Amino acid sequence: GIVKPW
Amino acid sequence: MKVGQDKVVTIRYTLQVEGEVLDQGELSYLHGHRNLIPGLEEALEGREEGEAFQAHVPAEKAYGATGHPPHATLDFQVEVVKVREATPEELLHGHAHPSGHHHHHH
Ligand SMILES: [Ca+2]
Ligand SMILES: [Ca+2]
Ligand SMILES: [Ca+2]
Ligand SMILES: [Ca+2]
Ligand SMILES: [Cl-]
Ligand code: NI
Repeated sequence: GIVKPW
Repeated sequence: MKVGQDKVVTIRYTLQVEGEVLDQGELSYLHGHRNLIPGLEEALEGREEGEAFQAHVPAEKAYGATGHPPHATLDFQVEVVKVREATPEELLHGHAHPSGHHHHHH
């Protein structure tokens, strides 16, 4: 999840 | 509806770094709450639902020197699939929720 981090 | 603060935005995307597809897919996010890569959100600002565009995000508007590669330019191909206003619950949680109702907290 690099675009929308956790 | 245009992408802007407190909109829940659904995007289809392909992410390339140095010409290699790293990740692609579809996701929804709450705009204006630092929930995306900063440079990407800036590129999405004001886009109309249905718009397709490319965005170059320099490492400084993303992962900088650490990366997650160092000093990489992120190459996004983006489709704005859906734009809607957030629910009160999404605004108070500060994130987008799945369409199905399910009251909860964190
Ligand atoms: Ca390609
Ligand atoms: Ca946030
Ligand atoms: Ca276009
Ligand atoms: Ca619509
Ligand atoms: Cl979100
Ligand atoms: Ni929640």
